Amino acid sequence: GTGETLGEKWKARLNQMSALEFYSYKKSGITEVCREEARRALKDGVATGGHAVSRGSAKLRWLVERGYLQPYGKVIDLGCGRGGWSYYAATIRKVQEVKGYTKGGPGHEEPMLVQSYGWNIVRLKSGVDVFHMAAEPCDTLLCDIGESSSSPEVEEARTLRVLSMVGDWLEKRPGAFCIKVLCPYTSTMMETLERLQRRYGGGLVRVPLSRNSTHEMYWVSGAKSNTIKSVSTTSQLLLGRMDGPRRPVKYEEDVNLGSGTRAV
Ligand SMILES: C[S@@+](CC[C@H](N)C(=O)[O-])C[C@H]1O[C@@H](n2cnc3c(N)ncnc32)[C@H](O)[C@@H]1O
Ligand SMILES: [Cl-]
Repeated sequence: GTGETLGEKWKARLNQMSALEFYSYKKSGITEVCREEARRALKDGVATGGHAVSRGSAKLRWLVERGYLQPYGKVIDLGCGRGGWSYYAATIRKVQEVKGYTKGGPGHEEPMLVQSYGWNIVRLKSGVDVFHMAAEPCDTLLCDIGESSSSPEVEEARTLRVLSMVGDWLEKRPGAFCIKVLCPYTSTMMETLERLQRRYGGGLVRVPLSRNSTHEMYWVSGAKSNTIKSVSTTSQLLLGRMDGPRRPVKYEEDVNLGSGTRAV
């Protein structure tokens, strides 16, 4: 083999940054949705204003509007948290049912109950560890699990744990999927992702709403990405942002998910 990858170099540089450098680096040049209004409304109990429950709805919007993902049918959302991906999925015409599962509890996000469009086809279940749930068939499989660590070895071990669990769900044959890959950047991870692409298809995409402090990419059924090239391009973007001036954030309006129930 050839030793340290570009993403491993990125992680080592990230760990050596001072806190002041990290503070400016983490958002340099990223895209960000404005959330102050949504958070205030949600704090006020507004359920019909179209507000997204988290920044996650915008991440899924980015993938869907570009054709990386075409959700349909029964959607299962593993690690749904407050529900940003589940509520976004429920607004999509071809989606018919959304079931989110999340752990909840101290230090973890609980599902939030709002009345964005299609809320009546969404069921969010807390108190569920998806690593100990039997996999079920679905049409679209979503998973946004993976806890960051300063150790790249820990990030790799955590990502392999996520992907092994997701493989049990992929074996039930959904036609669409979107899976967070916390660590795509070690040699073991790139080999694993190539194997997974051969069996299940799809490819990796970097969402520009991700912060520069994580190398996360999304494995989606509609990408046709060379694993090594897509990971390397992302490592180069993240490394390049470690040099030179702070780049401005590209602010965007957050997703508005509307209101009202869906008919059947
Ligand atoms: C990145 S957040 C997901 C955000 C979500 N996609 C959204 O748009 O709001 C990942 C969620 O997975 C949950 N989680 C982590 N491990 C879990 C597990 N083993 N079982 C179920 N949920 C888990 C975390 O508590 C967290 O709320
Ligand atoms: Cl997580």
